[PDB]
Amino acid sequence: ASTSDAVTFITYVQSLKRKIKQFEKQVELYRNGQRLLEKQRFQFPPSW
Amino acid sequence: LPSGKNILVFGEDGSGKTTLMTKLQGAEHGKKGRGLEYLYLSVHDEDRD
Repeated sequence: ASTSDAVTFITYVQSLKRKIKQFEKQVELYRNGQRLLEKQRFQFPPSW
Repeated sequence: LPSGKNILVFGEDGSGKTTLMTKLQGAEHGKKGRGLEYLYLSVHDEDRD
């Protein structure tokens, strides 16, 4: 409701928009890593 | 992938179901003898090699 709160929400939205590309890069990295760890049989750590 | 039994085509006679599953296995042979006849239904998955 407040102007400062609206500006904070807008800043959060802008940060999410800026980090959308980083999140897509992380998603691609996760997909490639899941494929590689599966293919090589590199078993995940039990606590991992 | 797991192992274990595969489709048992408890079908009819003369229809050449052996040929059908043969083409389904990449082969071409409907030459049935008598009784059962086991064919290795190959399955290659590139999801995890």
